[PDB]
Amino acid sequence: AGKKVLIVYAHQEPKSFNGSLKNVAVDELSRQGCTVTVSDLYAMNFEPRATDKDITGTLSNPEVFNYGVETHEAYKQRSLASDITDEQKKVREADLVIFQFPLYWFSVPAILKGWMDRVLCQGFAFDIPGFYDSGLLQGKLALLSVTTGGTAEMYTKTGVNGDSRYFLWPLQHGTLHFCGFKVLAPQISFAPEIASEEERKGMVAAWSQRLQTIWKEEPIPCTAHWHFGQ
Amino acid sequence: AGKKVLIVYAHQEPKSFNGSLKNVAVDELSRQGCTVTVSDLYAMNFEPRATDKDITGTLSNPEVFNYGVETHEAYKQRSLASDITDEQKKVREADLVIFQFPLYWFSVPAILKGWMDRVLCQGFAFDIPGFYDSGLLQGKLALLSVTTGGTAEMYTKTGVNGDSRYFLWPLQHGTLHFCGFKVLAPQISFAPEIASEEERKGMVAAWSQRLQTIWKEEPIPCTAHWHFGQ
Ligand SMILES: Cc1cc2nc3c(=O)[nH]c(=O)nc-3n(C[C@H](O)[C@H](O)[C@H](O)COP(=O)(O)OP(=O)(O)OC[C@H]3O[C@@H](n4cnc5c(N)ncnc54)[C@H](O)[C@@H]3O)c2cc1C
Ligand SMILES: Cc1cc2nc3c(=O)[nH]c(=O)nc-3n(C[C@H](O)[C@H](O)[C@H](O)COP(=O)(O)OP(=O)(O)OC[C@H]3O[C@@H](n4cnc5c(N)ncnc54)[C@H](O)[C@@H]3O)c2cc1C
Ligand SMILES: CN1C[C@@H](O)C2=CC(=O)C(=O)C=C21
Ligand SMILES: CN1C[C@@H](O)C2=CC(=O)C(=O)C=C21
Ligand SMILES: [Zn+2]
Ligand SMILES: [Zn+2]
Repeated sequence: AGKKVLIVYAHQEPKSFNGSLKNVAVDELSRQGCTVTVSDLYAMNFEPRATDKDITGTLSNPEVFNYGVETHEAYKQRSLASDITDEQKKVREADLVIFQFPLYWFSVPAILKGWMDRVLCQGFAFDIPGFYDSGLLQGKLALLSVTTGGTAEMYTKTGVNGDSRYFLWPLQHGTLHFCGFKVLAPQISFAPEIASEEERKGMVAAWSQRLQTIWKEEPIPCTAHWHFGQ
Repeated sequence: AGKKVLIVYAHQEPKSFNGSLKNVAVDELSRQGCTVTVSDLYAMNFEPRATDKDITGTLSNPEVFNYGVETHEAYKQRSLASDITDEQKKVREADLVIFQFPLYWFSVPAILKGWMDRVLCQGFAFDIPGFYDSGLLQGKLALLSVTTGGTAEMYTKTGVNGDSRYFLWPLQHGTLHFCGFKVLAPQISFAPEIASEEERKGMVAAWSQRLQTIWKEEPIPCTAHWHFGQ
């Protein structure tokens, strides 16, 4: 019954364009009766570093630290840091995970990258036995809501930065799809700083308009063809 | 003449394959008479998060905080956090910058992504205009030395992960080249964890061997065709 939604927000300013898109997602999804949880990473001062402090108690090898094996063991032994576990709890219960963030070097901001590095550990998000279409998070929907600095023009197959689908690869396919996520079509708000009040008001409008039928949307075919192909 | 190289290291275990590759570069370049410097991010507990704490002076817009704008203005006014300016000092005098890290979700670890987000600020690494071939860091060489869990086979066009050059796009083009860096062919040491004891020694030997003639190398054609083809 009903749907649960987690929004991983990554911006320092509540009055930013990102903040508005995030508030619009909450308003709409909340008006729809959906269950909404938000992770304000900056506000939570979320630990981005993948260290040995992510494992509580004794390590399975205090001689040579291997973050990948340690977390897998910590997860299976329920001994991960509480901040990491608190997040996995939200992801486990979610039906739709929305990532709201400004583009930082063709990728997500470091605080957001830390999230994925620490929260999506082996055993919870994936495992040798099953990744991609066999990820441990299959059945869940993922969506990237990103804002850029460069104009949509610059993000064309013949533009300077190249086609936006290029930088989406490491995120949609390499991460989301890898964990079994049904990646939805990204929502990109091109150069909101450059745009005007009219244009900006219009961007946030399309965001909310789309949020009315996201449960109706079809998962994007996360393939090498979709991103780079033609 | 002499040369200065900066290795931005990002691994927690000094005994890891990455740590070995890092000590190797340090030994080889150093043997050649080169000026080397290592930025062991984890050992420095490097701040990955981009926040208002990176600016010391008065904020241009104390009402709405904008990291990009604030760090640009702070850089010109010399009001950036010392940990940030200390890194820019290293990059500035560097002829070659090598990034030593294990692949994390088709990208760099959060701690290393934070370095790119905070260190390569507007005014220092690039300007608008003044990016890509016009980058402020033009005349410098940059190299990505990545180690992964996946195998070379998995990282092929028809592989489960796609060609390894795909995930190198945001980093080589979107980041380094954007900053004016001449990108040298990446050094990828595939699945050293699965490789045999001899194959591991083989991957290390190939590293130090390539470094012996690194200065005679030429940058790759950092273009969409080089990465994807088409
Ligand atoms: C370290 C770093 C790396 C970066 N890397 C890249 C990169 O690789 N590629 C790239 O393209 N860009 C990059 N950028 C730029 C970045 O993507 C943009 O600055 C950012 O996405 C702008 O979004 P914002 O939310 O910060 O904008 P804002 O600063 O919020 O500006 C947008 C405008 O929206 C207005 N606004 C707020 N709420 C509303 C509302 N409800 N209705 C109408 N208007 C509203 C604001 O007041 C403001 O004037 C980078 C920036 C930094 C700091
Ligand atoms: C959060 C997270 C996300 C990840 N995402 C991805 C991803 O998207 N794609 C992907 O492919 N992988 C991914 N990985 C896996 C990661 O890239 C590999 O685990 C890592 O690159 C292995 O390098 P290492 O230095 O950590 O190995 P090590 O743990 O050091 O193991 C390699 C072996 O090398 C041996 N060794 C070290 N030095 C020497 C030497 N001098 N001579 C001989 N043998 C030596 C070691 O003792 C060890 O047995 C991820 C891992 C984590 C933790
Ligand atoms: C801060 N800012 C404004 C925006 O124009 C922009 C584009 C980039 O590619 C980048 O690295 C930084 C940017
Ligand atoms: C630790 N490990 C094993 C290696 O096979 C691997 C590939 C990934 O894509 C990933 O996220 C984690 C991995
Ligand atoms: Zn995919
Ligand atoms: Zn390029």
